[PDB]
Amino acid sequence: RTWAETMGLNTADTARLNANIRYVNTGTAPIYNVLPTTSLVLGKNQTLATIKAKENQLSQILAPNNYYPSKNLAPIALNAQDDFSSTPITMNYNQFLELEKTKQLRLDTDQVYGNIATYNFENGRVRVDTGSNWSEVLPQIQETTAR
Amino acid sequence: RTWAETMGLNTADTARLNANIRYVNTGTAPIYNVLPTTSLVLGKNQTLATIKAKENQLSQILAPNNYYPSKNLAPIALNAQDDFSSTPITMNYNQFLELEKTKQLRLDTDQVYGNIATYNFENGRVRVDTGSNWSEVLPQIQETTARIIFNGKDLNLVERRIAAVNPSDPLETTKPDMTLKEALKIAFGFNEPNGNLQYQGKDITEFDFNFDQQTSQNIKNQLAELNATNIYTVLDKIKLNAKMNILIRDKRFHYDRNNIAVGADESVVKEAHREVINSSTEGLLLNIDKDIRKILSGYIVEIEDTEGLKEVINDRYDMLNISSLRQDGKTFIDFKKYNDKLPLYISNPNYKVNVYAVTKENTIINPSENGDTSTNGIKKILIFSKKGYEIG
Amino acid sequence: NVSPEARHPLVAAYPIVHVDMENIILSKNEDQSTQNTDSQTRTISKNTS
Amino acid sequence: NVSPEARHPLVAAYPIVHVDMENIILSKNEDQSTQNTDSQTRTISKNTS
Repeated sequence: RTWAETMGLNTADTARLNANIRYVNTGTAPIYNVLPTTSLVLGKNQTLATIKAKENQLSQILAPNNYYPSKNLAPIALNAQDDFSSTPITMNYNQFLELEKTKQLRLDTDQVYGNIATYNFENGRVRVDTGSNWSEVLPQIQETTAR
Repeated sequence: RTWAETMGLNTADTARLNANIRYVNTGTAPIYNVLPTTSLVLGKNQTLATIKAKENQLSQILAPNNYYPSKNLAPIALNAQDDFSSTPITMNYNQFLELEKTKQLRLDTDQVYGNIATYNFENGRVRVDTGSNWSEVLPQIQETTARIIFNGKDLNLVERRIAAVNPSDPLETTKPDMTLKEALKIAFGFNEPNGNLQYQGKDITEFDFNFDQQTSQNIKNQLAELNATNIYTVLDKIKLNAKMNILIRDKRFHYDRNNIAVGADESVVKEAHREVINSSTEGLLLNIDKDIRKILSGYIVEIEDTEGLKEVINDRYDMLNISSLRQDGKTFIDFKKYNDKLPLYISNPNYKVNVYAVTKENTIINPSENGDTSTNGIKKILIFSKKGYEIG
Repeated sequence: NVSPEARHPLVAAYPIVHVDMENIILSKNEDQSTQNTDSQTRTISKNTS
Repeated sequence: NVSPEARHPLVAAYPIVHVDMENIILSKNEDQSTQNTDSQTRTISKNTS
């Protein structure tokens, strides 16, 4: 009789990640097709990844003082690095040991893409223009106003 | 002579998933090329994945009160996370052990993509505009109208919206003045044939008007200046406004927090269960009210002697499946369907028959504390008391 | 398909979609194999002492 | 959706989006594998001296 028992590993791909995130708009005007860029920081300022939101993590409207998804629904999952969500977010062995020892991993927010929806005088409707984001607008608000 | 046997694993990819879903449209307009973002939640709020639907799970038109895929067909499969449906939805070891232990898994609907289709004056054809979607239209409906939910037609939430006036905006001060009586007359079909606002059979005083916080703060300030006290008399003077919520229910039942009829009060249960045509030891052909049908779980037979006692055959909740729902507008409560086609325990006409009922406010489904898998935790209102030869 | 009580200019017409799940088919990703070995040995040994 | 403080011409209307994380679910990549074995030997020798 025999009994074997084997445990492999790979010291550059030891763990995968899945963050549960949620968006808030505390501003004054809504933003359509939201796509934040968020980076996962381990320790003080060691960065594991920088992920733009893929198509699975896109919010279609984010009206002011609203969440995505709403506070009754569970958060969305971010587990992809590929453009087509077919590649997980990994970490090597030392990062896994440090994360299990000290438990420090936070989420920064570098920038946020998203479109404006302007009026249409012809038929009263409001149509999202997909060729203009708020990053052409917000630096012009930040320089002619007072906070 | 050697014989070996192996069983590998991977503690990051130890299971896959496949969700069978179906779409419902309960609005008043159709939506084209539907693609719902939706997420699989394990436990309380531990989200495994969020998947916007791919092209295999894409509806093409979802008319109001229709299902995709239709109700005679089987649901569609969601088994992809790649943008080209080449990558499955995985699950690690801890999540798999926990799901196989506790069996908790739901599916939230975060948002829905979908186009709009418009009339074209050249040839009259209807064109679907792929640059537009309903996510630019619903936030403009929601900030300028007033919601009236209603469940007087077969006890389901029929949500409409009526364009009312917002007094702190100049473009919305141009719509006509919308009262509550006109809103009920054009949104749901309430009519006044004798100067009284009725539904098909009922009266408006047979309903009750639960508001929101800010809406009730508006209604009380409206009834102060009116010098009236009853809402049911001055329906044709109550102005509506924007971002109002009004909830109109049936006065005959009680409801949970989720506003579903889960039980009535005790009087109205017996008033519509009494017209009988067929009667035998095989089955009880009663009639059941459609509202009280939605709260009753099942009927439980009893046997009583000359003195008066109890003899409950079905002291088990999986013998509460006694109901039949035929095409002739009645029920047929049988007696041998959960007795292996052996009849009732009736030996004498003086032995009377008795069935005690229970609504969903008063049922139990899981086991009890110590040993009451029987009918001791079943609250009963006296419906059925007649002799055994008057039923057969 | 705009339902007829929405045709009034004051009654808004809009869709309300939601998805509801009816099955969940979890497929355990485990791999297994067997083996069958039948050997034969012919020891021939001379021994002078 | 532009909240009514911004409908004055001198007040700017802009969004302030900010992502907060509520959970990290990390999955350790590893692979167990067990193996059982039987074996039945039948040796029939013969020593001639």
